[PDB]
Amino acid sequence: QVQLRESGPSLVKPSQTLSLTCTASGFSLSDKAVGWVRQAPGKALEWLGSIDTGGNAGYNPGLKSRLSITQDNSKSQVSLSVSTVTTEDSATYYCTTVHQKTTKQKSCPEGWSFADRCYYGSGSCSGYDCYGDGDSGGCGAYSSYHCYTCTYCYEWYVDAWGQGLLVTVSSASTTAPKVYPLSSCCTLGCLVSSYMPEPVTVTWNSGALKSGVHTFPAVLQSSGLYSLSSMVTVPGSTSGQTFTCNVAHPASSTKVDKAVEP
Amino acid sequence: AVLNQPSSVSGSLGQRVSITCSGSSSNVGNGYVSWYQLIPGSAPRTLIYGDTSRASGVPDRFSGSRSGNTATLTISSLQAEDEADYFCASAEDSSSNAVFGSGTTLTVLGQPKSPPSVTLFPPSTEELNGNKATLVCLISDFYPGSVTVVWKADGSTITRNVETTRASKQSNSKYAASSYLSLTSSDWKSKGSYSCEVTHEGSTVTKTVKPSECS
Repeated sequence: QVQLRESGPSLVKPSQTLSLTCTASGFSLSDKAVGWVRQAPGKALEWLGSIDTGGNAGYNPGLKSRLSITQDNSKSQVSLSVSTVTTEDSATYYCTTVHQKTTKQKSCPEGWSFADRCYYGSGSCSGYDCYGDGDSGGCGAYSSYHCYTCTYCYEWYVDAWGQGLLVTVSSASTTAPKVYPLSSCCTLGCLVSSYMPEPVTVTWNSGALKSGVHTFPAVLQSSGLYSLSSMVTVPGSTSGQTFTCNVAHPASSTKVDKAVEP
Repeated sequence: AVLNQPSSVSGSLGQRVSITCSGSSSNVGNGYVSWYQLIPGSAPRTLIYGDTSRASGVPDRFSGSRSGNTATLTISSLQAEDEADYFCASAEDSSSNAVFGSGTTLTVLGQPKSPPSVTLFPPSTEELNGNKATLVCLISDFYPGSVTVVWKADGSTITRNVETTRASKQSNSKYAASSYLSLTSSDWKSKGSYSCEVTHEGSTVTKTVKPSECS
């Protein structure tokens, strides 16, 4: 079992270069390549690139302009570089081992005029090896197993995944949050807005109200700052009681109270 | 770009669930699709590669298949540990380029279905006085724990400066989520209506605030 460990800074300022290192150990790492996969919060996994044993590197075309991947054989480390980072590059970066192999197999491409007399299916990766390239030349008036195209089959899958390293891109310094009340127009809450660098502790009525309270996880906004909300659900239809949330930020050494009322 | 998957999929203990993954001829049409399982607090786990091959340590319940530009992951008998996010992937007209699916949250049912309670909060007077305006859409008491949020301004979808947390379990074992739309105090006063639309299991709950009347 091949072990992968990601190393690097957790916080990077925008317009700088995001650099990360992956320490790979294990015998099986020689066969397969080592790549990088990142996932922004609440987003799909995104492929970055990879480098094989021989030192050849391939990248995501939409990001190859900002990507550099190199490897140190003696330390068994693979490095990644993302240039001119924005707040969109905040993500969890996974070091991976990747299987990459290009093979030539028999298939029946869609636009091909002899595909209707070909048995190996439309998918390029049919599982039946061939040599040469293109139309076999053996297609006739009737269907035959000699009628096929020798196409490229691109095999790809991640073998092993690292635990991942969360990286945040923001130019902000430690900033005290601003607390605003959440009341309906015509449940209540407190908005803890634009703070750095987490966490914040939220109570209600100095701890006298804790049941029926749900404080959400924070979001990283395009400003480079964090924001969360705390929610209060009032039971029993009891009306006429003041509600006050207490927000404390350790980094700014701040404590703020905000009363909420219609 | 991205391969399209359903946002959420649910089934009961011991039942069969399928998760689709549709792309194009340059990716899924190539015929070598993989599937990955993501559990919070744990590293991603490879389940399937090469359309139908099972990775080492993967149970027989998980199986894969493909038809044209659409692949499908199937779990014949569901168990408690199967609850997770599932992603598909495939090479993109090269061995060194790959694309992933949008991801599917799989829930094993353990309680009755509950629709989301949605409350859209206007920006406070104190924030407007600072020439800012943040709309907070708080979503609660829904099960299964997966929703999608669409923000609307005068019937027009807006996605700029929108942030949404993923569903978090409440004290009553139901799930809650939050969504934020950040505006200036001028953008707030310049529109006649803002709406938060929460879609849960094909059903949509909509709350609307009006900057003119809301004061």
